[PDB]
Amino acid sequence: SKAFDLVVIGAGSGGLEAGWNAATLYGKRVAVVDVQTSHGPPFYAALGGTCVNVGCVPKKLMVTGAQYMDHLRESAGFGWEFDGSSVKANWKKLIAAKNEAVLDINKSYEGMFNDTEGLDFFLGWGSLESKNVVVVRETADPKSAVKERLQADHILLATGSWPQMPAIPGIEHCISSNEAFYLPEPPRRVLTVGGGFISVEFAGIFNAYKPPGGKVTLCYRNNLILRGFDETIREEVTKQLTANGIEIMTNENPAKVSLNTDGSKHVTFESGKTLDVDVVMMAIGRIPRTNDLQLGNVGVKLTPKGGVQVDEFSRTNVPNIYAIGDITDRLMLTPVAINEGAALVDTVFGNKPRKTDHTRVASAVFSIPPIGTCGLIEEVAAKEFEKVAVYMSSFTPLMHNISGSKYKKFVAKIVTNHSDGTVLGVHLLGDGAPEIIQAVGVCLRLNAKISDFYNTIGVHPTSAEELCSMRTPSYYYVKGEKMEKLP
Amino acid sequence: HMSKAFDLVVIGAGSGGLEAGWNAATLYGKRVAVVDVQTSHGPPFYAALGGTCVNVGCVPKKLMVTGAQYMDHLRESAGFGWEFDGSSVKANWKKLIAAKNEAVLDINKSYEGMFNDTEGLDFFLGWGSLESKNVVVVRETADPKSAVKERLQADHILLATGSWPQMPAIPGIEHCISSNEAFYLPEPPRRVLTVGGGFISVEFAGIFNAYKPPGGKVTLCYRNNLILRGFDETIREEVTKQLTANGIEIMTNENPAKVSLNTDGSKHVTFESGKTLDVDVVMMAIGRIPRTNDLQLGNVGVKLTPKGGVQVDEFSRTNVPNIYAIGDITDRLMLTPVAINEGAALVDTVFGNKPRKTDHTRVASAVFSIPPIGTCGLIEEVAAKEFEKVAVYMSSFTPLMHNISGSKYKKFVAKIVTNHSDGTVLGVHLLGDGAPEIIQAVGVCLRLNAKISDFYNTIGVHPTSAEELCSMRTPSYYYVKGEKMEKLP
Ligand SMILES: Cc1cc2nc3c(=O)[nH]c(=O)nc-3n(C[C@H](O)[C@H](O)[C@H](O)COP(=O)(O)OP(=O)(O)OC[C@H]3O[C@@H](n4cnc5c(N)ncnc54)[C@H](O)[C@@H]3O)c2cc1C
Ligand SMILES: Cc1cc2nc3c(=O)[nH]c(=O)nc-3n(C[C@H](O)[C@H](O)[C@H](O)COP(=O)(O)OP(=O)(O)OC[C@H]3O[C@@H](n4cnc5c(N)ncnc54)[C@H](O)[C@@H]3O)c2cc1C
Ligand SMILES: [Br-]
Ligand SMILES: [Br-]
Ligand SMILES: [Br-]
Ligand code: NA
Repeated sequence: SKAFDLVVIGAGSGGLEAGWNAATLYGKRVAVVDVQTSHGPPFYAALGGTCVNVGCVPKKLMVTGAQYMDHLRESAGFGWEFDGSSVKANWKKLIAAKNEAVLDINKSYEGMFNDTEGLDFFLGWGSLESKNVVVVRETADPKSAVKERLQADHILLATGSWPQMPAIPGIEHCISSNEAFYLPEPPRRVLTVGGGFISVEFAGIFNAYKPPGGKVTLCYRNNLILRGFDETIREEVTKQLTANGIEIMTNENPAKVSLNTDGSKHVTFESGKTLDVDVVMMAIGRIPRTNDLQLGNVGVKLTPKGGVQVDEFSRTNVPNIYAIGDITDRLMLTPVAINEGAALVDTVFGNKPRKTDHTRVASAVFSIPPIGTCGLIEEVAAKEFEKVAVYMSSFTPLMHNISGSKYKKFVAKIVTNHSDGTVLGVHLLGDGAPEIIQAVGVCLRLNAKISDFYNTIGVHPTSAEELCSMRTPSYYYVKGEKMEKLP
Repeated sequence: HMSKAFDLVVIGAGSGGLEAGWNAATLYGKRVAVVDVQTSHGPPFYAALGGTCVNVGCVPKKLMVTGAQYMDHLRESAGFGWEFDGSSVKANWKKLIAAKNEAVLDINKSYEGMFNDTEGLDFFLGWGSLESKNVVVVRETADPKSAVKERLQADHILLATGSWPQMPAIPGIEHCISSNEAFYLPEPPRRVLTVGGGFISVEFAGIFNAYKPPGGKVTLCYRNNLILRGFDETIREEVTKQLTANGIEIMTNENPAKVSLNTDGSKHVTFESGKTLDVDVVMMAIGRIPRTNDLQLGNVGVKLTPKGGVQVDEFSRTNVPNIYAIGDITDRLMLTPVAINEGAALVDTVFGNKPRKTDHTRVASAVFSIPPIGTCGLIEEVAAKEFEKVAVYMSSFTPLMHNISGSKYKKFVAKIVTNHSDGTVLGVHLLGDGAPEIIQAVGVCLRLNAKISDFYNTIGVHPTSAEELCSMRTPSYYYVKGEKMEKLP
């Protein structure tokens, strides 16, 4: 039995930021619990969190790998010649390189714990025994053997989220992104289920690494993928994914999955349509990971949606117990979880309360081609402001007229409060969009106006300079209604 | 045949001249004439309708750098599992140039159509010069004795003829080319010396290095100790290493003294040190000078600076009331978006009743080296001369993807330079893939007087290189009244 200022359940993005800051900045005594010291089966996430182990870090590596299918083809337009029939994509090599990079990060976090005063790692499953006692056990079963009892002045819940699996017959024959990271072979035919960024990103990954004769299908239960993103970009990325060979089935939803005699999967949709694939990857959502924590022992209140309820300072209803990151079911992004954890520790252990700003958070989708975005989409702005202007620029860049990928239109949109020119949102589709958007996130914190963008001198030639060339709105929303001219 | 009269006559249909001309005609209803020497790209005069950027500048060079980047992509693809017959790879320079030529010519034709279509915006082909305060003469050649094609009466005259490569007066200079000729080489050189330490030499070194035939070698020489003067010194040193790591030989403290032809027709370069180098092409890229000689400025008394540019005030006005100058002819910042900004500001002031001067500070710009540079604002040694206390925030590391690609020499560098007395960001300097795209919105930030805390409070986009700009809270080191030191005293 051991005594700590702060015990963190979950060695993830937010949990490690909070623990390291509490220990090194404020000299506190910190314990951090996670169920696994390195990535992969059986529990997938591990020391470092979901992003490090089965998330942003490995998927970005795999999307980078998938982009070479485009680079090799497009090199031809610039004079590069080689034997195209000799090209093959070695998925096993990709997975091995990704595994080595992730494991290196796991080991680095191990040394961090070993090297840092007041920062201790405990392996196992943490749950709430009492208001000031975290118990660590051998498995997720609350009856498994106690390994540690950690008394804590402060408890931080930071267990992240988990893939949501729909309650359909045969759901057990589907995988999630967790298993996709470790497939022994690239699937020849795969269905990715869902319209969100994980489904879209993995569609592009599988599309590049598929063996000859392969086919990637993405299905989504409503009419247009990537809800919550700019509508122009949702339509365009649909078009550009299709142009690269991915089939988009909208208004379709699996009703059941069954096993074929050859090991493949027979999917039946609610519409009656059927599809045989080697892999069905469910990517319909991620839900807060709250079940193993025994929040009923202490009475931590959940929201109707299942997140741990928190105030703006990450405090639960139970004094001394806090929650940050995906478990609060708000913005499920690693930099947000990090920011929340740092704000929390500054509030609790320093003399300055700090709350995370969840507006104007820049983010990206590493689709091929990718999305970068920060701030409000125009239909959300139109409900908040009487007068909204949308500035739009959309064209295929010169290099893709030469590369032969003429379908790769770059889209740049700026959404303003037309009453005073304030930029409310910026939405980008095309090569470089995640890099372009970062400093736009800084601009939105300086209450940048559209005229601040267009009076800035461009860097030429770039895609980004499009953001500084838009003077005249393409159209407007007045009292919520879209119109080409002001009334 | 009668002369034609205009509110504004623009000499030079380039980046700045076309912005001014189009804006005056379409925004303010003025009658505009624009003069250029050629309607499409290439020899004999290289620049043409559209300007130096369009024809023999930013636009073609970026396409060629993009082509050159595939040498890296093809090799780096193997770390991610891509397999193909490496022995079959060839870089076909003739296809690259043919593709570039067709793209540039498409732009030429579209500008041709703009003039045909637009009321009050007329194009005249030939060589423009100043005869008097209100008459521009258009002649068949740069020779002021050549035949007169038109006389253009002008209430206002805009000088926007750009710049031209400078060639040193060494024996055998006739055996050398400039970037103009580089854009049209029939074959890629097996061995090439690029002379100069500035961005054009560095960028062409990268292009030639990727398209060189078997057994080729690219050498860049520079007469001083470190290439890319004016850029961040950490980045100057790193780009030197990364060019070297991709097989480019960088000769610093070396300068050609003479060039002669070997008996096989290759170029024998003797440096001032007595070193010798045999190459197939010597490309001089030691500077560009403003194109003033052919304008006959003596006819009206337009003053030049000691340097040679047309002297202008902050509003682009020469010492002659109704004669203005913008762009490279003013021999200042030679960048296409600065020329465009100056043109638009001038026209808003003269014809729009909305006076405006171009801000020449905090201009974002790029070098399309491999890998590239993006920068905006002051380098730290300049800031330390002006500010009592300067802080430097610095992140440098090989990104994870290049530990898998095999190009471990590709360190990404991000530096923020601040006035530490109040946190204001004075400059941001980037080296690495995507740096020119990242830096653009940084330029908007500096125009808004962003402080380091504005960057640090912004939540990162992960995983990106750009997010390093939003993760730096503690200075790596300082300058205190000019003196570099890890810690404040
Ligand atoms: C495929 C995929 C791709 C993503 N890509 C991106 C991206 O590009 N950018 C981005 O910003 N975000 C991305 N995300 C989201 C990002 O991964 C999460 O937002 C982030 O990891 C959440 O941080 P956190 O601190 O809430 O928890 P996590 O980082 O998930 O860490 C929670 C930890 O808790 C441990 N744990 C759980 N229960 C217990 C328990 N009872 N006891 C002990 N330990 C426990 C888990 O093992 C895990 O290590 C991606 C997610 C996925 C699934
Ligand atoms: C190799 C190279 C690469 C470059 N890359 C970049 C880059 O990536 N980014 C960037 O921002 N800048 C770049 N530049 C610089 C950019 O090209 C110039 O800054 C910009 O074009 C200058 O614009 P301007 O309006 O001053 O003149 P220009 O665009 O040069 O136009 C001047 C025009 O005047 C014409 N002309 C000259 N004399 C006469 C006359 N007597 N009568 C009639 N017409 C005449 C010329 O034919 C020419 O078309 C590059 C330059 C070079 C050489
Ligand atoms: Br929808
Ligand atoms: Br060739
Ligand atoms: Br700060
Ligand atoms: Na769905």
